[PDB]
Formats: sequence, C-alpha cells, structure tokens
Amino acid sequence: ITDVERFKDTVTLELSCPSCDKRFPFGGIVSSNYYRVSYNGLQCKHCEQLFTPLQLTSQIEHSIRAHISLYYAGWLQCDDSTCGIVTRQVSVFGKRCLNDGCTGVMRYKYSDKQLYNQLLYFDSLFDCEKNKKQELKPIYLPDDLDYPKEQLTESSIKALTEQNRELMETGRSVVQKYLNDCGRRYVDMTSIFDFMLN
Amino acid sequence: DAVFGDRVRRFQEFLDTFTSYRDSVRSIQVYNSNNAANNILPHRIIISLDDLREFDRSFWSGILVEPAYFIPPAEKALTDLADSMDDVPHPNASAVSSRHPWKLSFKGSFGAHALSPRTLTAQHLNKLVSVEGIVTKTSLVRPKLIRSVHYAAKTGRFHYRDYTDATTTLTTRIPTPAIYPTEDTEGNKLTTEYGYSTFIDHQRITVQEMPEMAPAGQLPRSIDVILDDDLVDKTKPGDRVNVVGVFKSLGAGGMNQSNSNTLIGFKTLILGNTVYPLHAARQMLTDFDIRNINKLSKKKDIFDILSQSLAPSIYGHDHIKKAILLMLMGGVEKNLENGSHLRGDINILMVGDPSTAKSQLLRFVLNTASLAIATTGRGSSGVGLTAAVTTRRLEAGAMVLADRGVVCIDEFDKMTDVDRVAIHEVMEQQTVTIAKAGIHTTLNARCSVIAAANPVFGQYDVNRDPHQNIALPDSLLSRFDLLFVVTDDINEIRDRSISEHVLRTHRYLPPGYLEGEPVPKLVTIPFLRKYVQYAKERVIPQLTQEAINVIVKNYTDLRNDDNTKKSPITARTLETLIRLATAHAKVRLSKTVNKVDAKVAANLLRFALLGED
Amino acid sequence: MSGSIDVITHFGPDADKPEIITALENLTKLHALSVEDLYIKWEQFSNQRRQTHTDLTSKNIDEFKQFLQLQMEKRANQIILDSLNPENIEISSGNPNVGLLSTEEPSYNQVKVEPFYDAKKYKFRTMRQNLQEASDVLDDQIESFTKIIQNHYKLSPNDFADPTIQSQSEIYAVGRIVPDSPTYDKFLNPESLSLETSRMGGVGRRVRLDLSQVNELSFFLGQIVAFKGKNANGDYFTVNSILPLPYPNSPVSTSQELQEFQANLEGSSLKVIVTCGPYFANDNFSLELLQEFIDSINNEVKPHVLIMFGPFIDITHPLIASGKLPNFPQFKTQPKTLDELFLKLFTPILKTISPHIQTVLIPSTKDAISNHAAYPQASLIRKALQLPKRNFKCMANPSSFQINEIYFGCSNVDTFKDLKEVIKGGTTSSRYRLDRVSEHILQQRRYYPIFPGSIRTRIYEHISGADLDVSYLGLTEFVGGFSPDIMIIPSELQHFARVVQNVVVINPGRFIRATGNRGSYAQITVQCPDLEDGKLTLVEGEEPVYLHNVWKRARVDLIAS
Amino acid sequence: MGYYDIDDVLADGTEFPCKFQYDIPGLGYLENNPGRPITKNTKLSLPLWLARILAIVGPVPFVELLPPDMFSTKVMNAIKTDPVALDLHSINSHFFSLAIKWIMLFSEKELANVVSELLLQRAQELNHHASSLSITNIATSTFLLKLEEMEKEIYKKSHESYKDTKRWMFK
Amino acid sequence: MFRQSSEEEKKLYARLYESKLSFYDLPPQGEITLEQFEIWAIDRLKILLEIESCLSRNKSIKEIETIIKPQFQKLLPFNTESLEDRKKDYYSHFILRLCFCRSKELREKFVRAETFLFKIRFNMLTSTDQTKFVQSLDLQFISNEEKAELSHQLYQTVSASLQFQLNLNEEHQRKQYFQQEKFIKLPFENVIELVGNRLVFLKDGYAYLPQFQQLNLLSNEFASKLNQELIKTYQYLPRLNEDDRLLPILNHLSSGYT
Ligand SMILES: Nc1ncnc2c1ncn2[C@@H]1O[C@H](COP(=O)(O)OP(=O)(O)NP(=O)(O)O)[C@@H](O)[C@H]1O
Ligand SMILES: [Mg+2]
Repeated sequence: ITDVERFKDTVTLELSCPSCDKRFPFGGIVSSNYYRVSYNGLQCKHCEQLFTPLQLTSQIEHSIRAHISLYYAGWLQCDDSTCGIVTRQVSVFGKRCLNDGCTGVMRYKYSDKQLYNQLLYFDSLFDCEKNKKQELKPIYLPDDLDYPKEQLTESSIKALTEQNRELMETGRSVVQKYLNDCGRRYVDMTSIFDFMLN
Repeated sequence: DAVFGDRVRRFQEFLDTFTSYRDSVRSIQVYNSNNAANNILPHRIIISLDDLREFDRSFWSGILVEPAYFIPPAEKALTDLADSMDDVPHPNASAVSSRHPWKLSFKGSFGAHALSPRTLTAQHLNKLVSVEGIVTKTSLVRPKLIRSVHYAAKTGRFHYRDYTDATTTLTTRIPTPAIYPTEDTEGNKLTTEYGYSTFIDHQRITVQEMPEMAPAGQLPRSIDVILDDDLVDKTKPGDRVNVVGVFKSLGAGGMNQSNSNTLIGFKTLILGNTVYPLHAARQMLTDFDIRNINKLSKKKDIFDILSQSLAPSIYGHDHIKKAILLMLMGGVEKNLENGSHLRGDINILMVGDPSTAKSQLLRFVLNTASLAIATTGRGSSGVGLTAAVTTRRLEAGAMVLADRGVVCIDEFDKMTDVDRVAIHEVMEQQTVTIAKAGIHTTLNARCSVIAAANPVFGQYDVNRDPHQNIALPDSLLSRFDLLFVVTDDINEIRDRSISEHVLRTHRYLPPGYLEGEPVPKLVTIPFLRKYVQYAKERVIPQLTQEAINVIVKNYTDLRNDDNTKKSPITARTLETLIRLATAHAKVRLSKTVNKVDAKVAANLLRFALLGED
Repeated sequence: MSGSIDVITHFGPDADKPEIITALENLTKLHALSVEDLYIKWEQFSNQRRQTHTDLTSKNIDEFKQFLQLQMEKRANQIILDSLNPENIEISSGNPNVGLLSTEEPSYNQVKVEPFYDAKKYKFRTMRQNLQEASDVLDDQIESFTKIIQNHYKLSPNDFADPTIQSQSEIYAVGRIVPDSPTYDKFLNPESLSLETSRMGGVGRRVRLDLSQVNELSFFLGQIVAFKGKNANGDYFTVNSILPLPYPNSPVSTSQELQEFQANLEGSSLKVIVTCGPYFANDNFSLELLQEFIDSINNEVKPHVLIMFGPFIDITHPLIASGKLPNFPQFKTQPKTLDELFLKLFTPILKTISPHIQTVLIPSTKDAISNHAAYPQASLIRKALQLPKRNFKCMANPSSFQINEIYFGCSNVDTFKDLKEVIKGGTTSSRYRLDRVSEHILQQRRYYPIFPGSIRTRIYEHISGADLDVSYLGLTEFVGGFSPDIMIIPSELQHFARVVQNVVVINPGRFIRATGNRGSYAQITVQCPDLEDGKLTLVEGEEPVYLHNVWKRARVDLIAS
Repeated sequence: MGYYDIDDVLADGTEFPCKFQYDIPGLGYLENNPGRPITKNTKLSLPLWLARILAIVGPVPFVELLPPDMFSTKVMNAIKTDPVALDLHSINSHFFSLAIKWIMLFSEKELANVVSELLLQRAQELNHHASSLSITNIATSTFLLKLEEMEKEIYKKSHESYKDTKRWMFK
Repeated sequence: MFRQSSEEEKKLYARLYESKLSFYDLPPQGEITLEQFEIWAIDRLKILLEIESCLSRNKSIKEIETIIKPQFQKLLPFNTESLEDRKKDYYSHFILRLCFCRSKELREKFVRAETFLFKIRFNMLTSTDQTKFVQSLDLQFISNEEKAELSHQLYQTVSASLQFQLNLNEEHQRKQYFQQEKFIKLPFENVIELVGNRLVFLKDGYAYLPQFQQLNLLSNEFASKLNQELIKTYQYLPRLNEDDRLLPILNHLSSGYT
C-alpha cells in the first residue's frame, strides 16, 4: 500500500514558526511556499528563521501527544446511519448502542487504527529513504493554489536528505518512542501455538 | 578425488565472506568490457594471506605447505565466481574456447618461508616460498602450445585436444608428444585452425643473492625462475626484486640409466606466482599532497622558499641554488609538424677556486633528482660516455643511460680534448649516432648536464682575460645555458659567518641517539621531490605576448651593447631566456608565462653573464 | 568576466568554450565550493584512473560531477500557608545524616521505602483499547461492589433485583450513575440521573432515577451506588433510601514491626516533603526556584523522604505547544529532544540531592519524559533519566508504597478538580466539597472513580484530559483492599491538608504558579509509632495488630515553595 | 613491579608518541627550545613516565597518546603467523613489560589474548633448549639471540636448575 | 601428566539452525512485527513461486539451483549465523503453513515447493553437515557378513550408478569405493521410486540401498511430516480467526497460487 493510500485520512503535520507565529504544513524534504529545507535545517520562508532541532522535535511530540489524548478521550459513534449518536458513555456491553431501540454497533470515533496510521505518517515524514524516493504523502496537489512554482530536483532532494540526516533521524526517534509503546504492533508466537498445548 | 570439490566449496565460502575481492573481479570485467566496444587488464587477483588465515586456518596452512593440492581448486573457484557474473553476449570463435581461467597472487606475512638464494634448502621443496635477490640473466620470450583446434572436412565437426609439460602445471601428469593429429578416429582428414588454438608466453630468468650479503669473498649462489602469461618482461638485468612462487624439482636425475652412477642431483626451479620490485625513483601522491601542493603555490615568494630549502647545509650561493631549481624543473620540448625538433633542457657550468663547495654542491643534485648518473671527468672516455661497440651489438654509455634525467660531471677540466668533442652532439641534438664496422644506428640521449671545473692558473686571475682563465673552445661554452664564476675572497665577517655556520652544522645529533652514541621556513626534501614531480608532470606553461615583449628587448640589448661579458652571445642565448622563463612559470604552477617570469629570467641571466646585479 | 577568468586562471585556456564555463559554473553554484576548490577536486579526480588524457571535455566533467557526489556522500558517511495539627505535634528535625560528607554506609537511620504494587502490571502497551475489554472492566466494577454490599449489609442474593423491571415490592439495586441522555450537554441535575445495571443484575439496561424521596445526596458520573427502592410504573426507579457504601479497612501492623520501625528512627519523627509540578513558569524554563528548594532541602529541612509528582516537562506547556522554545546559552550543546532537555536541566539539579534523602518520582500523563501516555501509567525509566539508583525510586501513577509502617496512596491525576458532584439538600451543601470528594474516593476504593474521564477543550478542539485506558482501570483501585494512611492527589485547586475518615488527604498544590510566583509544597511530620502513648488502637485477634492512626500523630504543613 | 627494580626503572624511560591539547607557555624545552611555548596539536615523543601522567591529569587532559609503532598491525600479523621464529629482541628490548603497562593503561582485551599466545608458544622452545645438556653450540645460539631481556632470566634460571640436578645425579 | 579442572528463544534458534537445516519441528515463541510477518512470508513465497515455475518448465535440479541460489542472499539467506536470518526462515515457513493448509491443492503445492527447496539446501551442505543433520533427526545398516554374501548382487546393482552418478569410470575405482561403501536394508515399499527404476537390489521384500543414495527418504519424510502438520494446522484454523489483521495477508499470499 502506498503512503498516499495508507495516510489518506491522517491529519497533516502543521508546524508553527517560533519567530513569526505562521503555521504551515510540513511534508518532509519537498518544495513548499512556506518553508525551505537548507543544509542547516528547516527554515521558514516568511521570516527566514532557522528551526533548532528542539523546536521541531517538541512540536512533533506535542502533535503526537495531542493525538494520543484525543484517542483516550473515548468518543464513541454508532454505526447505524439513522441513529449516528456520538457519546463518550460506554455501556457494560460496550458495543450496544445507548439510544433506546437502536440495534447499531458502537465504535470508537478515533480508532486505534487511525492513531497508528497517524503515528506512522509522522514517522514517514522523517524517513530519509522515503524522502529521497519522494514516496511521502503530498501536502500539495498540482491544482492547489499553494502548489510551489519551483520544484526541487531529485539530486537536490538526495543532497538535502544526506545533509539533514541527523535532524531527520532525531525526529524519527521521537516518533519511534511512541510507536514502540503502541499495542497494535506485535504478534506473540508463544500464545499463538496453543495447539501444541493441546 | 572427492576432496577436490569440498576445497572448491570452502574457497567459495571464503570469496563470499570477504567481499573486497568480488569488487576487484567486477571492476576488471566492466573495465575490459567498456573499451572492447571502442590496454586490457589481466585476469589476475592478489589476495591477502592474513584474511585467509583468519577465515580458516586449515586452508591457510594447506595453501602454504601443500600448494599443489590447494592452489588449483581455489583458482577454479575464482574462475567460477568471475564466470557467473554477467558478461557480454555472442562471443567470437576464439573467445568461446580460450582455455583462459583467472589466476591468483599473494601478499603478506610469509613467516619462516621468507628466504634468500643462499639459504634455500632441500627441506623447502614443494613449499610456497618468497626469495629476494638481483636479476642477472633473462631469456628471450617464446610462445608455448597448450591447446589446438581442428575442423573435420566431411562431417563439419570441430575437434580439439590439450597438451601439458612439467612446468605448466603444479600437479604431475603424463607428458604429451607435441604432435598435431592429421586424421580423425573415423578416417576423415583434419585441418588445423590457427587463431582458434591457444598459445601462451614463456620466459626464464635467474636471480642471485645480493653482493652485500656475500661471505668471505665466497662464490655467490643463484636460482632460476619461470614466468608466463602476464609476468613476462616485467624485469631486466640489474633489478633488485622479490619473487613469490612454488619451489619444485624436475627430471629423472640420472636414475634413468646414465654413466654418472647417480652422484649428480635432481634439477630444481621456482615457478613464478608473483613478482614485486624493491626500491634500493618514483613516488605516488595522495590527495593530501595535491591539496598541500596547490595551497603552497599561492605564497608570494615560493621561489625563494624552495630555492633556499635546497642544500641548507651549504652557506651562500643563492643564485646557483635558484639555477639548479630551474634546471630541475626544465623547459618544454617542442616537436614541429615537419619533424623539426627544438631543445628544452637546461645545462649549467660552474668554475671556481679550490675548496669553494663546487663538488659538495654538485653532490646534492645526485640525491634529489629522480634519475641521475655521476662521473668524474678523467675517469671516463668518449665512447664510454656516449656509446661503444661489442660482440654486432652496440652498448650504451652514461649519457645514453640517463635519457630523461641529469648527468653530473666532476673534474671537468681534466677531460682530454679527444673525449670532450664526443659531447657536442648530445647537448644540442640529444642523440648519439655511430658509424663503425658493421653498425649504423641512432640512439636517444635527452638529459641535462651539470658540471664543475677548476680555472687554468689554479685560482681565477681577474687580471687576465676570461678566455685565458677558462681554456675551452667557444663552441662548447655556447652550449651551457648558465656559466658561474665563484671565488674564495678573504674577508673578516664572511670568514666568521662561514666558520660559525659549519661549526653549527657539525654539532647536529640525529633524533634517536643519546649524546656520544655512534650513529623563514624550509620545506622538507621528501615534500620538495613530490612538488617537483607534480609540477613537471601536470603543468605545461604556454608563452604569451607580454613575456615576448620583454624577451626580445633584453636579447637585442644584451647582444649588441659592448661590455666585458664572460661568455659568447649567440642565437642560443634567446633559447636560454625562453627556457628559463618557462621553467620559472612552471615553478609558479601557472598555465601561462607572464611578464614576471621573463623579468626574473632576465635578471638571473644578467647576473650570471655580466657578473653584477 | 569573473567566473570565466577565474576558471581560465585555474583551468587552462581550453575552458574558454562557453559550455565548459557553464558546466563548471553550475558545479560551483551547486556545491558552494570556489573555482579553485573545484580545480583542486578536479585534480583529485584526474588521479588514480591511468588517464593522462584527463581532458576538460563535457563527458569528463560529467564523470567529475559523479566523482564529486561520491566524495560528498563519502564525507557525509565519514562525518507556612496552612497547617494540619500544628498545636499537638512539633515539626520534625529531619534526617540527621543529611549534610554529612561521609562515604560510610548509612547504617542505622534507614527509612525503608517499599512499593506496594506489581510494577509489571503497569507495563502494558498503550493506544490499543478494546471496547469489549473496557466494558468488561466496567461491568466487573458493579459486580464487585454488589458483592461488597451484600456482605456488608448481610443481604440475600434474592434481595437484589432488576430496577428496570416493574415491581411493586421494594428491591435492592446496585449500578453506576449515568446521565439520562447519552448526548448530555455537560450539566447534570438530580432529575437527569440514571442507573446503569450490570449484565447479570439488569442486562446492562439503564433506568431513570426519581430522587424526590431523598433529601440529602451527593452523586457524580461513574459512581457505583446502591439503592433501596421500587419501579412501580416501569419508567423510573423511585429511590427510597441510599445505602452508604462501606469504607475499606485501615492498614495494620504487628507489635514487632512497630518496634522495629521505632528502633530504625531512634524515636525521632519521620519527615516527608511532597512537591508537584510544573517546576518552571509558563513563559520560561528557569529552574532557579527548584535549585533554591533543593539547597534548602539539603541544608535546612533535611527530610527523610522527598516525593516529587510530575509533570517535569509538561507537554501542554505554552512554549512547547507554540514551538517557541528558547536557546539555552548555558549549554555547550543544545538539547535536541525534550528528553535531552530533561537530561540537561533537571538531571544535574536532582543529582545534588543528598544520598541520604530517598527521592520518589511519580509521573504525570502530561509528562513528555514518559512514553506511557495513559492513566494508569507506568513508572519513569530511572536509567534513561541518568538518576542514581541509591536514593531515587521511580513509581507508577497511581502508586501505593510503604514508608516504614505508613501506607502512602499517590495518584497524579486531578480527581478533586475533575469530580463534579450533583448535590441536593442543605446539610450536604453546607459541608466542604473536598471532604465529600475524598469520601467518594475512599468509598469507591479507586483514586480516579470518574467515568467518562474529564476532558479539556478550547474554542471545539481537544487539548488534554484524564486519558484513561479503560481496560486497565483495575490498577487504579486501592491495593490490598484497604485505604492508605496518607492519600496524596495533587490538584490545580488550592492546597489543603485534611483528615477524612482517618485518612490524611493532602493536595500539596503546584510548586510554581503560571506567572512565575512561588507555589506551595507539603511538609509531613509523622511522630514515631509508640505502643505506650495510647495513640495506637489495638485490634484484638489471633495475632494482636495495631491501627496506625497516622491522622492522630501526623502534622502536615503547606509551605510556600 | 617494585620501586627499586632496575629493569622497571629502565623500561619506563622508553619514548612514546604524543599530541598536545593545550598551548602552554615556557614548556618548549620538551621541544628542545626552553624559550618558547608549546602549541596545540603539536606532536612530540616523550618518555613513558611523563606521558603516563600527562595523558590522565585534566575535562580534557593535556596530552593524547598516539598508537606506537611497536604495536602496529604488521607486528601483530607476524606474531600470529609464527611466534617461534620472531625476532622480538630487534622489535623492542623490553616488549613484555611495555605490553603489560599498555594493557593496564587502556584495558585492551584482544592484545592480551595475542600476547598470552605468544608467550605460551615461545616458552616451549625455550624449555627445549634449556633441557639439552652436553655430555650443539650453533643450533642453540641461533635461537637464543632472539630472546627478550625478560626471557633470558627464565632461560638462565631453568638451565642452571637442570644442570645442577644432572651434576648431583651422575657425580 | 598435567591437567586443568528472551535468551531462551535465541538459544532455541541457535540449536535449531546448528544443523543448518530443520524439519521446522517446534513452536516459535516471543514476538515479531506484523510488517515482518507479511514481508517474510512474501519472500519465502517468491522463492517457492520460482521453484514451482521452473518445475512447471521441467528444468533440472542443476538449473533450478543456478536460478534459486542467488535469491537466498536477497530473500531467504541460508548457511548463516545471523539470528535475524534464522528467525526469518523459520517464521516464514510457519506463516506459509497457515496460508497453505487451507485446501488439498494448496497443501500439495506448498509441500512440493518446500520439499524441493529442502532438497536444494541439502545439496548445498557439506557431507559432515548432512551427516550431523541426519543424525539429529534420529534417523539399519547391513552387517559386513551380509554384504559379503550379497556382494555380487549389490555390486551388479550399483556399478552403473557408481560410474554415472559418482563419475567412477574405472572399474578399479568402483571396486575400491564398493569395498568402502555401506548399505541400508529396509522394506521395498519405502523406496519404491528407486525400485521402479531398478536402482536398488531386492531380496525377500527388502530393498538394499547404498549410503551415497537415499536422500529421497529424507525429503519424503520431510514432505510427509509437513503434510501431517498442515493437516493439523488446518484443523485449528478457527483459532487463527480471532485476529482479523492476519486474514487479509494470508488471502493475499494464497491468491498468487489460485
Ligand atoms: N659554505 C661552505 N663554503 C665552502 N666550503 C664549505 C662550506 N660548507 C662546507 N664546506 C666544506 O668545504 C669542503 C670543500 O668542498 P668541495 O665541494 O670539495 O669544494 P671543491 O669546490 O670541490 N674543491 P675542489 O675539489 O678542489 O674543486 C668540504 O669539506 C665541505 O664540507
Ligand atoms: Mg672538492
């Protein structure tokens, strides 16, 4: 599955400039009208402020923690189209709808799948190989008003990714801190082989 | 028989583990494949024996003690590795059946088996050994048949067969009669297809222990070596060389019925696997050297730094040092389209009083030039200094041996008139030609000459003419670019400075020794040699109009103005000016000669010629 | 002129062809190296190829560009405000070993801090909540309380019945307080409350509560409750009386244990300091106040134990949220992550704490240094914070641990702020709110009995909340089934210290205010357990055990930070 | 490693290469010029009793130790191919003392394994030449010119023991 | 004379790959990722797909070995000390059990491809490794007297095979090898493929098999035990259905064979 298809429903990472407060979407090492990736790191095009590694990594971590807190807010939604009730209340049956007479199934409005895909989308933005191969989810379409006029060459993208390898690895480590604690990841063979326990 | 396969497998594991040898195979293959579509590199690889020790000790000792049983399967595995990698399709007829596998070579840590010809002993037979010595003889190159291909006229089938001889294989097989088959098994008459058959080159040499190790004036001892394929003609007599190969025996040793009563012993040889030279001149630059050489060249006064770094132990004589540096750089040799030749190399002469460091300074050039031959004027004859006949064969002299180098001649004044006149060709035409009984040939001699002499009266007499003081013909003095006169004038402060200088010199101690034990900035000589090599190879300054404007004016003024000048001025003086300007531009690493270079060359020539600046 | 002559003065005059000039100019502009640097690297390129004819052609320049990129990537690879019991108990003198330089092992006066929970159970993977598992936990809570109520009041199992079914006879019903509308709009009155039953008790159905016959009540969402009443009409369950939930038992110790703990302190009083984050203001990351506090801790206060609640690095800090983190000129190498920021700011300061002071660290769900972002929360990784093993202990959140005989119950979630009560009657309203909240915490036997957890929203966008992992809420219950002697739940509300049902309930307050002004911390002095002074209550049994009665023999001082 | 041991006193005087990390006034006499400073990244050869301290005392210490030639890779390969044939006396007179000192200084693990094998393999031929008593000179003498100063003492104290036992027995 | 004197998972796989080949005998333990599950299964699936493609193209063992051996270093390494490679190999096999236990056709195709890969990897071994691997599996040689009594018949049986399979054209070499060769006695039904080609000597319902042959017995035991395990794996597929995240991957894996 491509990153475009996998991350279709993910929220784009927005970074706020520490100097001029301008918010812009971050799409890795790509052409953008709001930021430029130089040999020194991320730079805002509005005021030419260079981002320190801490300023970038803290914003990434804040976005991750915001998504985790949104997940644990526990909003549930009924899948019945007629009812469509949204509540944080959980019945003792869990999946039973709390509206009287409704047979629909309650589900998390922000599922663990969506959170996991969001965290991977953040992880993909700081994967050096994906940046070199230009396999990231695009933050602009060709028909968008904010589509950049000047496009970075493939050689330029590879050179900038090599020059900024430390920064990308640091941000990816910040993302990987939480992905290692996500329960959706691993598969336990010890429990799985219950037939040999027959 | 089964053990052969397992050894091939084990060496395949070795080749897969240490990946730096795969890159060698692939790089040689792609290089050869590229230029084939338009030199070709040999199908040979050198392995470090230490890697094979650390990978598998049993295979390491097997190679090093039983080479006949371990070298062939490893070579087979290397051929399999190179064959499996991708290769150009549709090979020609000759390529299809070349019978040409890859081959191995070794380096590093032979231990006990590192030997010399004196100490090679019967205990070491069939072991893999390394020897050191001097080459004394070399045979002519000959081809050798190993395979032949035949076409059957009626059936249209191509046949072939293989041949072997005792020196062609490490293992031993029944010898082959070297006969070409004329007729098929089924009676069809055969034809031999040259060009599809395979032949290889062969050469024998002899290696002797170095004379420095000979005991008690005893007879020296020597070994014969066999070379083939790529190793041919990579040595000549007089080379100091280190050879790696298998030490083996041959022949029947008289046990096939003979009159000797078998007192005579068996014959022995070394089969050459790898050859390395010994330095006893050339150096190869690293990247850091290129960076330093380019950075240093932009100093304001590089010429002063480099010139003063030549022979720092000799006080004074700045201009002679600068002239020697410009000699070591040299001009640019021209060959015009109609075959005409214009000289490039600079010759220098210096004459002076006794004890004034002439021979000591002349000795310095011999130990910093890349190729240099030294001789004394009276210890050499004209034929010996140029060329001589022998048996008809013609043998080279000293000026012919140093072709693209420098030749140093001390005690030049003692050379007889009959010997001197042989040199008039070599210093301008740069060739030697002989016309004697049964011979006519021309030889090349492109060197630069530097020499020293004493004046006629024992010390230079200013109260007599320079011709009276310097008894040489005008036609000879014209051929020297720069002529220097030097004298020992007595003066208080000069004497004090020189005496303090030599006394400071004699108090040196080398680094690693305690006192009493027996044994501006100056660039080191090992760096200066690299600088000279790089500048001579990589930059070829072209002349410019601004330099010519200076050169023409200086030449015409110098020739016509009446002065007590100490050398005849001729058309060769203009060439001297051009050469010196080009050499000074080459010191600067400039791609073009500028006005500054011509100005400096003129100022040096004026000092040497008219004696004052 | 300039680029052309610069090339021609380093490269030969053969470069005068404008395509060659353009290519070399492109190289120097691409890679920022000067013309002479390009000439030097071209000379490097000319080496090692056996190519004496390294001519300055277009193809050679293309190979030189490839060489330059290879060299580039290879170079990259190379490279006192308030007080509880002030009149009866004096402030402790503290640990006498604090301030002594001696390397000698701290032999006698060793306050023992021991966790009273299974740390492995808190190391569960987050961000995966099965709705069925959560619902199982919620149902098991109702069933456990039903068993407790049945045993306490000696009721038969047949006395309990479904409150959602019409019945003319009075029945007993246990369930969870839930809103009458699933889409309720943040304000609950007594008339909008419903009771959710267990799967066994009422098949999980909800019934509206008619509380007209009840004069005094205090209810909150997620509370487990017990009612005696009837459903006469089938629409609402009329509550006739509320059954108070029994309080959990108090911890006890044997005479031998109390004598051992008395010998350990040599009859002196225990001193415990409790602080709660944040430890820097909202507009900077200055830890000057924390440094001054630690110097006071080491030189004047000299406590036996220091308890520090997070957040140490609050992820919801305004500078972190806005990305306006300052440069730290005091550091040679700037931090790159918030973990490195902790290691550069907090770790040098915390290491200056005396080794004789046992330091307990409890995380917050807002702490950037904790990857376990859910309540219940795993402990901080002490090695990752580079703190010494001798005197630092990282505990979970909530954490139950024992200091000598005293059982401490700690939860770093703001239960006091989050718990919103639906109250009726004059007597209930006249009572102090935090007393009622503490009693709700003790009766429910869980540090955070609210369900669904609180959320904070801004103009709506979700900011933060309790962040409850519902499947693991069993770890939030009181360990061992008894209340703590001292319960510490930090809250944004005003600091207090109170005795509620023989449990000392403490909110130390924030260490520093948002404006940078000094906040508050709690100093707890507990007198030594003495079998002869009468402050301990003997409980008769097979083996005689003693109630600790820490509330009779504890002083809590709320002190400006 | 006693204080008054002559061999330890003499072994500490061997020079090792060094590089500086601070410029210091007046210590140019180490560079044989008392009237000048030392400057950062200057390289000098200093005796071990001084470099052993200047490498430790601060932070960044004053001097960094460069890998000496007597522990180069070529020597290690020569050791590992054939330890018995090796001329350790030419490499350094006090090899096995400086080896232990360097191992203590840097806590090397692999160098210890190499050196232990070297000692154990050479002890065999040392015992062989010790045991061989006349009832020959060249065959013994060729090997005994490649012993360290360390090994000569063991050889002498073994030979004398065997000789004394033989003399007592056949008496 | 003188004289002197989870970790368990890693030790388990070191034990399992000491022989360099395994019958894939035991239940894995611990954890790996779901991405690893998919990718490892796809790698082994690619190798087995090429094996089945070459067999459908009727290519010989040598050609298949030439085609497949370069793919191990990319997809499924063999003869390796790496724990990652060993776990990759083991887990990929166990995953394709769950993919291909679903039907008789899938079971037959998977057994065929995996047994041929087993044969290929066994050929890569040294004789010592083959001996140790066979001995580890707990796998009757005839007496010297019985060999002497049947020496004429056994030599007549194997003499052509010695010439063609072991290249022993010289009868002297064949006699020496036969003098050094051992023979195995078992019922003729166990080696019936060799019986049909008359490659073994039959006496009283027992087939006499030389030691240099008989690898078909090893590969047939591998195939039979794999088939029985697949039948077992089929019976408890309802337990696999408890995790929905694995079923799309297995459906994708099986789609390439349908
Ligand atoms: N600056 C100096 N000037 C002159 N002589 C020097 C100087 N420094 C050293 N010498 C010594 O002078 C001696 C004579 O040097 P040498 O090169 O033989 O002079 P010379 O010109 O060759 N005399 P001659 O052989 O009669 O022609 C040597 O012993 C040198 O070491
Ligand atoms: Mg002289």
